Amino acid sequence: GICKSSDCIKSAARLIQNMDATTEPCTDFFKYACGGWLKRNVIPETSSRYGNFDILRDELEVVLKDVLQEPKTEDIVAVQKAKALYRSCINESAIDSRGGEPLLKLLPDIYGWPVATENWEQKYGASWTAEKAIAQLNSKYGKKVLINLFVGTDDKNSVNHVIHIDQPRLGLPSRDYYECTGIYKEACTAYVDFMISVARLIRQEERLPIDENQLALEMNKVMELEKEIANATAKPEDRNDPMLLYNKMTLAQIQNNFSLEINGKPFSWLNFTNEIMSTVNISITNEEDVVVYAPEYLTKLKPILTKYSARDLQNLMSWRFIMDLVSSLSRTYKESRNAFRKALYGTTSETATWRRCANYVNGNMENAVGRLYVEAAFAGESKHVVEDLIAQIREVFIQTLDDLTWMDAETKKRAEEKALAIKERIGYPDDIVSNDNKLNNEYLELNYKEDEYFENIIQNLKFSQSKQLKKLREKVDKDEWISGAAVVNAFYSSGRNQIVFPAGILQPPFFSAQQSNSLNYGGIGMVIGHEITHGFDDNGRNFNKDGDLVDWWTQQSASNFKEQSQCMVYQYGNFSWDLAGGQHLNGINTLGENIADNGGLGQAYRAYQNYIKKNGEEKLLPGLDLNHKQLFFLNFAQVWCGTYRPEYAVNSIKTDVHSPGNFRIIGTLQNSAEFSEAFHCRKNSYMNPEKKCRVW
Ligand SMILES: CC(C)C[C@H](NP(=O)(O)O[C@@H]1O[C@@H](C)[C@H](O)[C@@H](O)[C@H]1O)C(=O)N[C@@H](Cc1c[nH]c2ccccc12)C(=O)O
Ligand SMILES: *[C@@H]1O[C@H](CO)[C@@H](O)[C@H](O)[C@H]1NC(C)=O
Ligand SMILES: *[C@@H]1O[C@H](CO)[C@@H](O)[C@H](O)[C@H]1NC(C)=O
Ligand SMILES: *[C@@H]1O[C@H](CO)[C@@H](O)[C@H](O)[C@H]1NC(C)=O
Ligand SMILES: [Zn+2]
Repeated sequence: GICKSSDCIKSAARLIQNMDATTEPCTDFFKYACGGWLKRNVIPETSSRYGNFDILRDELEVVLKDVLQEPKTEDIVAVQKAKALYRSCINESAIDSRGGEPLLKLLPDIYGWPVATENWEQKYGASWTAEKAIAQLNSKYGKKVLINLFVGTDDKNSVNHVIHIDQPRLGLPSRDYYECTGIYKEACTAYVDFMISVARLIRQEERLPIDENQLALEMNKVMELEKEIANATAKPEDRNDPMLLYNKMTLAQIQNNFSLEINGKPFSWLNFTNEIMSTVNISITNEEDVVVYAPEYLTKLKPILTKYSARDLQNLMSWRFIMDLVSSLSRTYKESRNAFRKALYGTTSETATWRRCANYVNGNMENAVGRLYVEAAFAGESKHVVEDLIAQIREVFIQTLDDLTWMDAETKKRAEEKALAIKERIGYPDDIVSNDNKLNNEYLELNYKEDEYFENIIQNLKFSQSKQLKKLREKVDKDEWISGAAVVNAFYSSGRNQIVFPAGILQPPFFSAQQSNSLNYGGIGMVIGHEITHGFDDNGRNFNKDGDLVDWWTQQSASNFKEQSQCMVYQYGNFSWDLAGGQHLNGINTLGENIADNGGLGQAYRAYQNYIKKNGEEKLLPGLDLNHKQLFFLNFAQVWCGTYRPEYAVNSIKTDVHSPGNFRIIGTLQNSAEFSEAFHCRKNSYMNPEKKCRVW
């Protein structure tokens, strides 16, 4: 009664080669599940992290390279553009011959970069204004510095867009890096050195004198500036309640409550907003509704900015944009980023050009690239099987509502309502393959020159920003997908209340219409449950069936949610990560993801049990002395096999809201009675603690 098919032997060999049977499953399931893989692999010099997900990404890029590198006579314009963009990106000779020339041409359009400019105050300082300079970078290039103003979906009215004001991203991975000592010292040093290196290259190219001390003096001041801005930003832990972050105010209330004086101005929120919106010829009055996500940051900002000159501010502002462009310039410019990237990612080399390029055009033309990808690698008949798995897991979610003792009937009803309303998106939107007109029109305004990569990326920046700003008065498009098809990942959108499973993730180990169901439910089944459960985590639970930020929880049920969640906050907060130097994970920042993991795996298991009851046991896999309940958990764990570079581990423990793969495995299985039952784990064995967390 052993399956001897090609498909069964492929998956069995993979499972067998990845696992380490010499490790007791109940002592450490990550080692048991991934030990074979760990011993065989070493993180590539160009990778920050390596494992199942990254391997799948590398493989998807091979497909992209295959479909983009060769022109085909019957290619529609949309496809011709993606290939021309790809070609401009991989032509390093053409790029290298241009030096930093394309950047130099750009500088005057962003008020320059003081350090690499002679007499900046006379040239730009004369007509300079915080409102114009910040707006220029924001509206033409998408670079949000000092004050992040953007057009997005109204948290409280899903169908509309509204202007949002929030704190900006930083040059370093997170606000923590700015302590600049111990584990962060090399990063801060490399960052300032990086600033200095680029300023030096620009000066040498522009034929300007180079005073090393002056370069150091100016760049250290931008670091001093950003340190203050970093310290002023609110921690992620204080931004995890959607209800509290949402503060709708009029531009008048903003001008009144959040005064700012820069370079002796004062700051005009109306002028700043219009300097931005004018790009799309949209006028704003002081009566305009704005959602402020960082009122405290704006408040703390006032005293900070008065201590700095227009020159200091612009040195940081242009730097933040320039650091993102340097890798699109000649080799000399590319090399200046070496120490910085090693400090942040641990990588000693850049990823292959063709891979960075495939990724770049996939990210900028997701529908065009998605179309080629699915035609080359996705079997349309998979969509149906997946549709069915989703129907099954959604059902299991609803059924489980009855067993949950911590919620009252009224709240369970609304939870059921929300669950039923979840809209699924599987594989790719049929339109990208069947509607050539629409696909072409999406890229109509884009015209790529094969020998001008830099001009091409700048055009994409302007186009994407214009497209975004133009949405202010428009309604949110219902049929719009939140992800391209050639992506190895899955998502959940609170505002649209939808789950998306791109074609890129509908492949082994996650799914295959031909692999054993235990594997399917353990992989993609768990993924579907993860996404659905996001609609009910510490963030998602705050949004209703239509994606509106509104409370549908009774005070008691809301209170019980936090109590049940707290168990996971402490559980994960207690895991110490060796790669990150023994630091503990952030149980609060990873809460949502941990809830999704734990809820999702149980939901998938429940669904698998339903499948077995209704269909009977499956033929076992050859070479594995494990039954299907055990294979279910083995596959789930192998989805997460992987490892991290120390430098990137220090980065991800701060920036990744997901727990590292090994802890996603250990944490989830520790809370699973089904797992311990499947592997006969003794009580209190490492993988089977008496105390188990559970929310969904
Ligand atoms: C269950 C898994 C298949 C999908 C699941 N996606 P999900 O958490 O819904 O969503 C992800 O994280 C969110 C915080 C962001 O808002 C999303 O845009 C998305 O990046 C996840 O753990 N994604 C992780 C793991 C992962 C997916 N693709 C990867 C590629 C490389 C490395 C890791 C990954 C991530 O995005 O990191
Ligand atoms: C790269 O660009 C240069 C300059 O335009 C050109 O001579 C060369 O043909 C291009 N190489 C390829 C492979 O297209
Ligand atoms: C913004 O204010 C400046 C004065 O600093 C003015 O020159 C400019 O025209 C104003 N822009 C808009 C869009 O009102
Ligand atoms: C670790 O778990 C204990 C037990 O509940 C908890 O009291 C403590 O706060 C946790 N520590 C962290 C860092 O989460
Ligand atoms: Zn998630």
